[PDB]
Amino acid sequence: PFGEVFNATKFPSVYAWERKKISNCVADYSVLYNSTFFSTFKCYGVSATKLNVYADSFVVKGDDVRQIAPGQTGVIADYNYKLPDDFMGCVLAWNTRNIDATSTGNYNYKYRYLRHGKLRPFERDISNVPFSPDGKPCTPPALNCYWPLNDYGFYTTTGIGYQPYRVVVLSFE
Amino acid sequence: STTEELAKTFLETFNYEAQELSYQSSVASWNYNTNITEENVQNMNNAGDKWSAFLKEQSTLAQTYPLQEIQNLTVKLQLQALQQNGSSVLSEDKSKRLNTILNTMSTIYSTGKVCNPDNPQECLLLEPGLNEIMANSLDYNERLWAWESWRSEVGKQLRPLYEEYVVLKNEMARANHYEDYGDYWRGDYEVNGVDGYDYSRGQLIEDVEHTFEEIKPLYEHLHAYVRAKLMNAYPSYISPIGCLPAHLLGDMWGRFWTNLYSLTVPFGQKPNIDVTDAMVDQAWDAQRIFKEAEKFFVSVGLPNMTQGFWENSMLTDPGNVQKAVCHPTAWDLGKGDFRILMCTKVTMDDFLTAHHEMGHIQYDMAYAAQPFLLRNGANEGFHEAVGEIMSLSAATPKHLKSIGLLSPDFQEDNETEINFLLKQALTIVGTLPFTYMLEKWRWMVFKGEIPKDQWMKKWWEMKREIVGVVEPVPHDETYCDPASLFHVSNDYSFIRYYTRTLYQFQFQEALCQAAKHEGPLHKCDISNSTEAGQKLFNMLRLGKSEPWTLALENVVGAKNMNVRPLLNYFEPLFTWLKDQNKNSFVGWSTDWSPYAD
Ligand SMILES: [Cl-]
Ligand SMILES: [Zn+2]
Repeated sequence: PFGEVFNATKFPSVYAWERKKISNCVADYSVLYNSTFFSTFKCYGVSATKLNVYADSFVVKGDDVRQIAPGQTGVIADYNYKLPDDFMGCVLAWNTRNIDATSTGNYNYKYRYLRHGKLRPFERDISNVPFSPDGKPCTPPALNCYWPLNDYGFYTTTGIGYQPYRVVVLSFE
Repeated sequence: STTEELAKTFLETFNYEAQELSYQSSVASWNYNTNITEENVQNMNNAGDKWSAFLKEQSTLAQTYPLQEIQNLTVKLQLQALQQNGSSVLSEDKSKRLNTILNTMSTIYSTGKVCNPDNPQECLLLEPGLNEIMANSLDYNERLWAWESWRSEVGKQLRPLYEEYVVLKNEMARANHYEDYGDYWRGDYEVNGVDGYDYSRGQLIEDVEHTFEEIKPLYEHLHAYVRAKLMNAYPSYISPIGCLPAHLLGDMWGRFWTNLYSLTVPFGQKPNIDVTDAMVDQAWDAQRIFKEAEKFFVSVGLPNMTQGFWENSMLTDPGNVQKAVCHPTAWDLGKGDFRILMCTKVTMDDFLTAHHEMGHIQYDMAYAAQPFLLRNGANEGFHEAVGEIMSLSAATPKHLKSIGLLSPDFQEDNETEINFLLKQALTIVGTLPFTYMLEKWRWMVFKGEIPKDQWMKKWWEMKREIVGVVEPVPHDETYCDPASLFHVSNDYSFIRYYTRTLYQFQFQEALCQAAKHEGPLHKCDISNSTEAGQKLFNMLRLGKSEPWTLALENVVGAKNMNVRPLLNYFEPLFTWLKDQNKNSFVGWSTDWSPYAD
């Protein structure tokens, strides 16, 4: 059933990341093992096969990827998506520049850059409400009001630090 | 929360926003300067107009946070920058007028043309009509003509505008709590709240003068020496005690005495430090040049140019059917996209050039981790020094052999080396005094120490005392000579060229030390130096991040602009000249004149 998340045609923004729940299924993980299609395969758990699972997916900037791992400060791990210190499996990425980026700029993908407080492992926040650094209902353009969501703008010409990359976090239970 | 916490959160919004608009304006100019279409030129403005509107909006919005209520150096440093209040502090109508004043001057300078009184139909502009005359022609009169025409037609034309320009720009300057527009520029070198790393807008003038003194003797002698050689060139026009005539100095102002090599060369016999013909024989191409430069830095502990650089840059002139402006340029467009625009020919100069350019690109990468507003060289002159350090090492015969472009069995004889330095001196040391006296008069006009009706009686008073140069025809207030130079009539800090020059040698020295270097400080090539590169990076990676004096320490070893490393570079010359001047007279009389009348 893995063909449905990787190989998939459209991906979500980190802030509103999608989880898939795959049970009963049989897959050999050999679909993933062999392939110089991936650029990141850090597996904070193991790498074998007993043939048995959660499969979150999304898009981040290149230099953003290093935050899909236990620890890491944030902006992304603080505000969009957070892995637990422990309970883990694997993390997967791939340069989708040709797909998620254009020579003219693709601003469809978003991420969050302001929040009161950090996220909890595997938490999510789909709220889009004017943010002031101290409660108080904001009302743009009033000074110190910001919309907490931001676009990415993926151009094909940018550095590899700034290219779009799709992610799939595989969690085991 | 505190003015600080709101300001942290203000900048953060700005960084991410600027990133976008800036990358849009950048990208636009790239597409333009490489493909001068008609649709392309349009948005090249739009994007840039948007971005410039964004700052205006942002800067004046950053007025809300009183910087004098914050402490996290960086945050204060960033906001300080963002408060580019600038020339909006004027009334909308004064700013209108000012930007017209500016704009017209820029136009006049490029469009300005002069006509041959001896031929109605033939008429030339600075580039390339006059510049060719000023750099090549051995005819005293023809020279005297070009030089005068220019300062006469466009010079006088810019006299009224510059007059108004000064008052307004001074108004602008006084409004932001600066003494004058002069005191405004010295600003670039200012440092506050750190202890010992501090520097003030006054102390520049102190240090630029204290330094310019140690340079005199070398200058005086280089002066004396080219003087005597010129006397042969134009016999009967020069006085063996008197200043040099402004028009016989090799360009339109004698900014650089580079073009006099032709007739000041010590030993005309020793010939080709020039691999142009050797690169051509091994069928070197654009690709090879840049791949080799890339290798050079790699050699010192620095990164391969990005894949983005290799598949995005424009390394050759794309012929006709698609035209470009071919000035060699380093581009840091942001978003981790770096590139170079260079219409490469397989010649030594371009081999050299491209090492300089890949210098800034290397610098750009270094400090790109820094918060958006702190990406940029530690001061107006920092980026150029770093860029020129590369030209110094890649030029030595040591490197040229190392890379198989110099036939292995060449000798480094003493005569070829004198010849070299003199060529170096003509440019590097020719301009140093000419430059200082430039901003000296500019500085003064701005502090108001020069009455409008003595703007030339004071120009040339200094041109004769500091630079040792004289006007070939007398110039009253009708003319406005200091503004016949681009940098002046097109609004630019010029001291940059004086301080970079010093910097660049303080660098090469401490680096050749670090790299362990045997011979005279100029035989130095810092390749394979690894530990000598580390010391460079250590500062390259700050950008505008730390006070510039610290930025320097990290390389040289102290907190100030020191002159001796430049003098060391020229010991082998300086002495050979004291000798040459044996019977020549050293120094000049301000009183003597060409017209003399
Ligand atoms: Cl002049
Ligand atoms: Zn440059």
